[PDB]
Amino acid sequence: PNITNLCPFDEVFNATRFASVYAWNRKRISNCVADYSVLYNFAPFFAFKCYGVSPTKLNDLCFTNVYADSFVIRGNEVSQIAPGQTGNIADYNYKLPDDFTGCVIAWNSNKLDSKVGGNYNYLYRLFRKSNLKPFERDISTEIYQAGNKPCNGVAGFNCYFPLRSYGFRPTYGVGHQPYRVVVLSFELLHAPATVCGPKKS
Amino acid sequence: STIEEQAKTFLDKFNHEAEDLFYQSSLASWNYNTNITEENVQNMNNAGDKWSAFLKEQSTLAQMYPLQEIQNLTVKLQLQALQQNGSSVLSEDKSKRLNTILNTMSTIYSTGKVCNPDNPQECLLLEPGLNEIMANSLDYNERLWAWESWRSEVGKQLRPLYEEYVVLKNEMARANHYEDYGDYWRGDYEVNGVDGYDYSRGQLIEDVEHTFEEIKPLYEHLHAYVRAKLMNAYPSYISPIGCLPAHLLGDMWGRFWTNLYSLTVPFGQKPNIDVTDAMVDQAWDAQRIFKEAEKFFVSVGLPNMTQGFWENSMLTDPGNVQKAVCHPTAWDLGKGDFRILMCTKVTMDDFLTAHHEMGHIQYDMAYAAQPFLLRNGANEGFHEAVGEIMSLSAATPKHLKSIGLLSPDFQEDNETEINFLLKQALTIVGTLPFTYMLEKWRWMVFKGEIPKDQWMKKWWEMKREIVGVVEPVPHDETYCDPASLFHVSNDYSFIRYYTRTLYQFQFQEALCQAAKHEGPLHKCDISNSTEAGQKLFNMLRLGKSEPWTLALENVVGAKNMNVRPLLNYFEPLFTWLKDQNKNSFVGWSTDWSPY
Ligand SMILES: *[C@@H]1O[C@H](CO)[C@@H](O)[C@H](O)[C@H]1NC(C)=O
Ligand SMILES: *[C@@H]1O[C@H](CO)[C@@H](O)[C@H](O)[C@H]1NC(C)=O
Ligand SMILES: *[C@@H]1O[C@H](CO)[C@@H](O)[C@H](O)[C@H]1NC(C)=O
Ligand SMILES: *[C@@H]1O[C@H](CO)[C@@H](O)[C@H](O)[C@H]1NC(C)=O
Ligand SMILES: *[C@@H]1O[C@H](CO)[C@@H](O)[C@H](O)[C@H]1NC(C)=O
Ligand SMILES: *[C@@H]1O[C@H](CO)[C@@H](O)[C@H](O)[C@H]1NC(C)=O
Ligand SMILES: *[C@@H]1O[C@H](CO)[C@@H](O)[C@H](O)[C@H]1NC(C)=O
Repeated sequence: PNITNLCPFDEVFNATRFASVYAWNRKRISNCVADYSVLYNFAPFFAFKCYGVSPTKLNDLCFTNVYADSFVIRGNEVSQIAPGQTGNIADYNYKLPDDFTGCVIAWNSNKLDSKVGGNYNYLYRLFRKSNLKPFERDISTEIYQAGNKPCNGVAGFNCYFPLRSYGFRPTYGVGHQPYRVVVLSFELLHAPATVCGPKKS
Repeated sequence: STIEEQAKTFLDKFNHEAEDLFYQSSLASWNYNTNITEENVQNMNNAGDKWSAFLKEQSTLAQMYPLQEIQNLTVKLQLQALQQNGSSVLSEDKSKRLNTILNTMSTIYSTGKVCNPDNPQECLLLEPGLNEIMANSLDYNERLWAWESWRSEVGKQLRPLYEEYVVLKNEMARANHYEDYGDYWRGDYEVNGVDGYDYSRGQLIEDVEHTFEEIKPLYEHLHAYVRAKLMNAYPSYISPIGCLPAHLLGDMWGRFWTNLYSLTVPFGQKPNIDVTDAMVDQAWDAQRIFKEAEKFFVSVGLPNMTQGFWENSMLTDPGNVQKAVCHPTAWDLGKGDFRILMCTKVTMDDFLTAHHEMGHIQYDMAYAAQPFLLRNGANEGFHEAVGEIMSLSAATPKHLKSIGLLSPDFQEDNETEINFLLKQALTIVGTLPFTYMLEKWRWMVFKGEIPKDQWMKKWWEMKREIVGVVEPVPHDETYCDPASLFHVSNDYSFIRYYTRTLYQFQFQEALCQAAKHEGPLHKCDISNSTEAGQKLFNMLRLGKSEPWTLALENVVGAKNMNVRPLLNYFEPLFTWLKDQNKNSFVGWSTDWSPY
């Protein structure tokens, strides 16, 4: 069987523009052949930690849908993209379930996401009433009511705007440089699994 | 829902905005300091203005949270730091007058030019020429002319300014629920709310007194020895029973005695431990000097330098075309950015200074995990103390033989140890009575213990009684003799040097017992000892989150200032000074018998 119709991992990993972690981008991947060779080949990756499946046997065990979640965070928070973790990103921006089957990939992106004036186009949610459920997004810009008085839509004392900017600059320390993260989540359903890796003969 | 959770959320928002604005301010200040150009000046001014306005509005929003219902110590500490009014408590007219007074004191001190009468075509400034004529000249009347002329001119132009300054600062402190401005300065050491580690503002003075009472015998012997050597320099002017003449102390003010090493050398025949020739023979560039300092810091177990440190620091003077500030400064810009501004020369002094500033950077690096408003030393002494211990360890003959600067066939006899310890004593023990005297005079003048028309008479008397230095001629109230120093004229706390000096040797003993050093304290090196680095890093990681008493208990196992490490450091020099002061008279009289 010849190999064709590869899954669009170039679209996710090599995108010119990633998303903020509060509005993290999710792309579904189906009805194609997914080869994980290209990802392993790529050297700059800071974390390639995988959960529930081995990285070596990605190409043979196959799944029904593959979700690629792309966002940008700061280096110190890359540890928060894992099951069972807490922080601003885990509680309010991007939550993984405790039974997460998939991989997390992160790499440094100074040359693409850092500006000398400061890149103010990457945002994160700092305040939220309750923790996020797994695989949930919140793109609401409602004023966070931290006190007892109603905010009435206007910020001020005890009423803060929840979205704060990741002001990335190239001279930051390694814990604060922009890191691009792609989370691959694999799921199996009752439908026939149509995302399967290459075959050899 | 409660006040404490509101305070925590407010502090989170403040921490994010503060770190961004602080980074912009620090980057603009760095761009001015490494590149002195007018657009950089206005950029630094604009960023500083936005930072000051930001702290003004955040303190205004921060004072809406009362502290009596907050039980978490870290949140309470951050809110206490944030809610300080500063100079904002006054009226706008009085605040503007106070800033005008501080600015004009700064301009008078910076641009103070004093020169010879009858030759006014050009005149000499303090920093290029007066320092050289005070440190290098051996002529009595020349030093007398420079000393009297500078103090006369600066005192007459600064005395009413200080007269208004003490009243305005006293009103500022009393409006801020402090007893006096001295109490406001002593508030840096105040610890409240922690059981067993409580430290009062009022206690510091007796603690300083309690330490100085044990400083006093060693200093007396050193004073006697220095006096004897100055008798060799000046035959008839100095009395055996009296104090030292003020303009013979090697500096403009008598703060440091380190310029007297040539006159007061114990053994002139013995060579020094200067390794500059070894650096120039082996072509040690500034980059490799900092690499050697980094190797020292990874030997003790501390983390190595960041990549951004090597990329962004300017460790060499750039050239004639680009002007930069040559002062050695360690910069913590925030957001993981650490830099050193240093115009390095290939000398042993710059090598030791590089170790000192990298110690500053390591101290800044360790508390990066802390919240923004707690990213400082536990008190004002710790930050300089942790750099001075590195300067102590790097200057040892063992460390210089380890890294190849000093030959393995170098003989370390007792005579070179005595002269090295005397150089260290002139730098360290010499400044302690001057520092304690100056701070105690400032504390009483802020307290109102000293009457307004009795300042100079009191000050000189204490210089006779504490420092053992006599004035050349009597000075009336037309002079302002304290104000000739940089720190007092520009509103700086001065007790940090005394506390830093004590904490330096306390930390040195704690690290040397941690590293299992079996000899005298001055020979000790903390290199190749991971446990000593861990013991120090336990204090470094805390920052300002814990009381300074608790950090001191973490390092030395004591919660209070101790003078025993300092006297233990200078013990062989103390025995030697006791040996050679048999013929001379130890101690001084307050009479004007020398002059
Ligand atoms: C992205 O671009 C690089 C550039 O050579 C290429 O090697 C790589 O295969 C591309 N795709 C991914 C997923 O990295
Ligand atoms: C220093 O400032 C001048 C201003 O004219 C500029 O031309 C130069 O590039 C600056 N130096 C650096 C290293 O950026
Ligand atoms: C104080 O607050 C910090 C977070 O702001 C928390 O980690 C710490 O446990 C609190 N301390 C106490 C005693 O509750
Ligand atoms: C700061 O000054 C304001 C102005 O009156 C005052 O209400 C407030 O209590 C002061 N804060 C402190 C800590 O003294
Ligand atoms: C600091 O040390 C670590 C290991 O100790 C090393 O991987 C790293 O490259 C060092 N930093 C630099 C700038 O070489
Ligand atoms: C150094 O030690 C020798 C050994 O006996 C002794 O004779 C000499 O007096 C000592 N000198 C000093 C300055 O301690
Ligand atoms: C510290 O360790 C290095 C590497 O083992 C060694 O070369 C050096 O001599 C040691 N320092 C001392 C003072 O022994």
